[PDB]
Amino acid sequence: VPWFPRTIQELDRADHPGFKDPVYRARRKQFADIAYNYRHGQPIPRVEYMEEEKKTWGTVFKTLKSLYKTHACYEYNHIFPLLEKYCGFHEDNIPQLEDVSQFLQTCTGFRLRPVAGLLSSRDFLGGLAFRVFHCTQYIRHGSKPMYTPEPDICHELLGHVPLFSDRSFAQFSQEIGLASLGAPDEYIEKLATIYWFTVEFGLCKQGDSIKAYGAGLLSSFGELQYCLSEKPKLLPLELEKTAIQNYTVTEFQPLYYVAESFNDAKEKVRNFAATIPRPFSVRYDPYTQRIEVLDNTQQLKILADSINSEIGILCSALQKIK
Amino acid sequence: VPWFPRTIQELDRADHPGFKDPVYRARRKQFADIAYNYRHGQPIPRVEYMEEEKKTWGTVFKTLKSLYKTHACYEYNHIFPLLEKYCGFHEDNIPQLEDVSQFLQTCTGFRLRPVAGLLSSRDFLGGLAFRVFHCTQYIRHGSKPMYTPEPDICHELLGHVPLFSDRSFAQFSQEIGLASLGAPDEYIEKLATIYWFTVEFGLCKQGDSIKAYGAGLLSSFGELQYCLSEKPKLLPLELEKTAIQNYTVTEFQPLYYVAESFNDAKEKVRNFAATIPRPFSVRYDPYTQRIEVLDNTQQLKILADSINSEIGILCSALQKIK
Amino acid sequence: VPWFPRTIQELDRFANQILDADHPGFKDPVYRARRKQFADIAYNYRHGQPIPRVEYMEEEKKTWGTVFKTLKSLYKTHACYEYNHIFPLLEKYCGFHEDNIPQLEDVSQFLQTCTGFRLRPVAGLLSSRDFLGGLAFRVFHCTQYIRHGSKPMYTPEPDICHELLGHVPLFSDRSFAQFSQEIGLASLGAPDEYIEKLATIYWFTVEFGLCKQGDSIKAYGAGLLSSFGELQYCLSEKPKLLPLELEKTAIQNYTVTEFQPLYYVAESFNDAKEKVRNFAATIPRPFSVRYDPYTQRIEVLDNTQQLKILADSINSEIGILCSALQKIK
Amino acid sequence: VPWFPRTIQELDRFANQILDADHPGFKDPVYRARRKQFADIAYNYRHGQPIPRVEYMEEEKKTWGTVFKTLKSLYKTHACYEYNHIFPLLEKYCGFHEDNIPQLEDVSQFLQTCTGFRLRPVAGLLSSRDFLGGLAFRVFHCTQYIRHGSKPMYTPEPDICHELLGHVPLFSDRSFAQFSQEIGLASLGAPDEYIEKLATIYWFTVEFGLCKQGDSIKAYGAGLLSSFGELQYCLSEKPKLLPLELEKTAIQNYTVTEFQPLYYVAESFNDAKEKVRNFAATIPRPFSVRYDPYTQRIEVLDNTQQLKILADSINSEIGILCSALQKIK
Ligand SMILES: [Fe+3]
Ligand SMILES: [Fe+3]
Ligand SMILES: [Fe+3]
Ligand SMILES: [Fe+3]
Repeated sequence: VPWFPRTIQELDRADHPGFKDPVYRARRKQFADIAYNYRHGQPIPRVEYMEEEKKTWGTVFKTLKSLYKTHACYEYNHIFPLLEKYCGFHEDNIPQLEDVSQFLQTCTGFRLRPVAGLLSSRDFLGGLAFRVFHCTQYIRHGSKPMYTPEPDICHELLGHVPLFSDRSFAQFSQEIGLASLGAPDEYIEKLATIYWFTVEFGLCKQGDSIKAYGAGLLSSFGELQYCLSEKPKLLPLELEKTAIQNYTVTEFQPLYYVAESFNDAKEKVRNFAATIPRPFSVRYDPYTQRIEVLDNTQQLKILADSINSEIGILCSALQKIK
Repeated sequence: VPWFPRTIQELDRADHPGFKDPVYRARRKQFADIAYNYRHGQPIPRVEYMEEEKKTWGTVFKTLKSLYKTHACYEYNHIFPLLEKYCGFHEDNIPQLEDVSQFLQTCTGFRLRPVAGLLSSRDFLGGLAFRVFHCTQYIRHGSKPMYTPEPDICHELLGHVPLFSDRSFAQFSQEIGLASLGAPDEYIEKLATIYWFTVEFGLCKQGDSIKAYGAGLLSSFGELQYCLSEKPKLLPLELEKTAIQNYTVTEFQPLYYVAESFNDAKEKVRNFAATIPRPFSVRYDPYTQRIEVLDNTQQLKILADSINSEIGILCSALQKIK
Repeated sequence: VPWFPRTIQELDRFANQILDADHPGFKDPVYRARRKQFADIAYNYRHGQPIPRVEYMEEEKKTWGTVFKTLKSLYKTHACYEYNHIFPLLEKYCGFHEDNIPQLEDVSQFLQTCTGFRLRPVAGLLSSRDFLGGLAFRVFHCTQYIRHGSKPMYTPEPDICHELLGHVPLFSDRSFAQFSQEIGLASLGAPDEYIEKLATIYWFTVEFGLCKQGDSIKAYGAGLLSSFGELQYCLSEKPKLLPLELEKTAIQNYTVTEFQPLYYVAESFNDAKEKVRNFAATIPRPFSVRYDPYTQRIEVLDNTQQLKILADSINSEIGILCSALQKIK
Repeated sequence: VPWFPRTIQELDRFANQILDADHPGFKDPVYRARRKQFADIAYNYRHGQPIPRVEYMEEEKKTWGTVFKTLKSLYKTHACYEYNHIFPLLEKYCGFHEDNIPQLEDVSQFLQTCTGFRLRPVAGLLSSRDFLGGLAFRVFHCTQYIRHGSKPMYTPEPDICHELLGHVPLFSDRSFAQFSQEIGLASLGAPDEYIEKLATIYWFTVEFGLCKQGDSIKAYGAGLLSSFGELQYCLSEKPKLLPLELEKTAIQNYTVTEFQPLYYVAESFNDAKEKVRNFAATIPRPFSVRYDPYTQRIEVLDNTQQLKILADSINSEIGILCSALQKIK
């Protein structure tokens, strides 16, 4: 059985544009080092971004800000003015992670964590189990401010973050994290694939119309308008046949699974999670910020107690709503 | 309706022996100031205790260490060697709050908070709703190392702390905290009274025999042996007739309500909690560390979701235990 | 583990056929052979067939009316609501009048449409385990006979008056039936100590219990309602009332021939039913029972699978509670 | 809101009395008046009384055996387990033999002891709302008549063969009954759109559904089991199977006179029952229903009080789940 983090602190474990740039290069190595030195508990170090960078930020912050009220989903359009008014979300200044993290935490409890560059799906997903998002502090090269070969502070901030501010989305994400914990490769890859057609390139239901909630969609200008058109062949979010689906990395996907809601996708996920054959069950304890392995009979005595009291609340509340 | 904290950070709101001592006096004012300056989030400041103090600590740490395996309850005798081996619980050194707090947090999530001196039952109990204990950093005067007119670092550390390390006890305490939130004076006082015959001077059930789990009992040498004898008239922990019970402050209580268990007392407490007439219901969110007022229909949609997923875990787990 | 009925028809073992001077009428050769006549009816009664009717005698019909009159006055006064509500329906339907003794087949047939409780003629008396066992099927073991006319204000044991003007009216109430049944399902295979404990509870509840009707207290106990002297006594300020707390109620020791100073006050029958549901879980049983009203059959579960069963049940109910919330905005 | 039966006896409104050339036997004056004979039985049938028996004719008994023989061979092969299990009991008990047509009173009386499902003779056909409504009481509206002997391998509608050698065996299974009943409780007062949706589900499940038996697939559909030609067709690799997903199954449009390329594969009846429980919550109803097998009565709840009811139910079950854990160490 694959190894997985039990504690939150246990997470401590040329075609590229700008490859010829000695500065940007050493700059991106500067950011990575920050990551390698970052240990949970301490505030995310702040950085003094450069204009050549701040320009690229505003070039994307302007190009996308127009298509959000249009193509972006509600939960996005709702939180944005709060992100702008609070975490310094403006085309003239790049938002500081410590702020966004500190912010997201009060919304859902999701904290940010600076990742060197990239990491396994098992590792990425594992962070979600603790409502921890591994974010990139760096930024794409100014050469092509409309394209990134991988996640940059724009994709993470103007794509992922706004969704992680939504109550229903967080639990949903966390589910996948709890699922991936100790899951066999085949399923790990399957979840990643789901994570794609959902978190990265997913489309939600807003009444009759369809909106874009995918992080890869929201941060990408060209696909934001493409996924909303009548060119791609939409399908229902069915985790069963969605995990099998093969996709391209460098280009647009003709398939975009339409989820009813995050609260709803959550259930097919839990299902896909129940599908995950694990020799046990795990539960996250937000108080001890530990991961509880449910295998013992006394381990269940306490989860039972947790629920028992919580419903007792749900009842008393309900009893008072005549 | 009385005002109560919604956020954890909202908690930011001559007969005495040593009264003639100008030093100890200004010393205890030194400790209090620490409290007044302490704001949530920052580590509890450490202090260099004096020998005249360290002597009094060891005089109590020795006198009581003998009667614990005897009169103290199991959960106490179990955690002690861990407190001694970890938070520096030795007669030669006074334990630092930042350590104990940091410790207790990993056990149940209970964090310590330095309180100036004393505070209302409503305020004290209110802290419990966030699994926050208001502790005294100071110590009794060396004149009479076997008596304290109020809580000192000995009563809090060698009386309360060990119980707050127990999983079942924490939820129990928290219940009272959640109960007291916005509760009318009459009930606030009633809860305090319960808190007494339970947390302060309560006796538990350990098979057939009776043990002492009360904080006031464990920190007090004279009553530790008295409550265990056949002189007081024991009664069952019945929150209904326990809240009415009137008690003395300066002396021993002939009445000591015997609770089956903390997991058990918890239910009569919840009951006594259900007795508390509040125009609503509140729920604590460990992720956003906020206090949720359940009054809206959408407020329940989410609590329902929390439970739904948690049982789904309880089921999957159970399903795997044939 | 004691033997218990799995099917409703298995109660035919209680009244198989095979297997006291101080009593008023002991010297009466007629009443004697009369009460043996009634018992025989019981021994011959098998589930499924209608309860045989009987032509009661005047010496009996007089005793019936002597009790039907003495108590009819104190019911709207001391008796509980659920009683005062159903009575006019019992009177208007099952022939509840001081001039005629009600026929069991009628009462049974009646009670069945109200809650599903059917009556069953019992020879005389039976173990608490056997009695309670019938409740698990919503079956009440009733006496077809009647006390001796010598003392029409006293009975040393259950007679058609105690059963009809005491138990029956309560078994017509929806909440009370499930409650009773709980005890029945509890007693199924329960160890003696707990069987006796339940009986004791059954007493301070079904037999001599007092309920809550707003602020005041009413009598709902079957032994109270059928007894004139205690009906007015339990309602006075002489006995020391206590709360219905099954924990310390089962320990309580009581007298059989006289009045009890203790009368546990239950909030409601709906309230107590729960106090019994859990108490059952607190009962040492290498299994768990489950009644199926569709097949009138009891199912015996293994604590482990019983565990799993609860899990699924909860997991289900909650999701629906989730969906319910969604549409209600 | 459409009218629905509150009591089991209220189904007497379905077969009140008041309120096609292509058919084989349309030109037959005897068979015609014979089938009108059967219908009249229905119109005169009131709940509670035993289903009248009939002396079937040889021209009929031949058609019965022609179907009882043709299908008896493909059951152990294509039919589902629950079917192959109960059959020898149906044969050994309700007179299921090619030489004699089984009497409804027997089958009904039988099914009742298995799950509680009672049969009810229906004139001919009835609305989906009415049909489903019977299921809420575990009551099946069955046809007493039989197809015309001209074509003993085809019926334009349900006949005593389809009902007995197709539906009945499934209604003998514990899990299937509750499942069916769910739909019945669902349809109670449900708006047309959903009524039709349920019917459609009822089709791809009860009528033409396929279950899961390990790795292989078996036929449990009533329309499949009674039809020889489709029994072997649904089991082959010609139709495009899909998972039982009530969401996209209700939308699915099907043909009436011919074979369906789609046959939704359900894991189990116990599995589907849930897919129906929740689907009911997802149904727009200014109320919620609740069946009481003890009084054979439906109770209509107000979403709000229904909410509260769920809360208490959950809150209760969990505490017991708590106590259960304690004793099991
Ligand atoms: Fe991403
Ligand atoms: Fe204290
Ligand atoms: Fe009695
Ligand atoms: Fe059919």
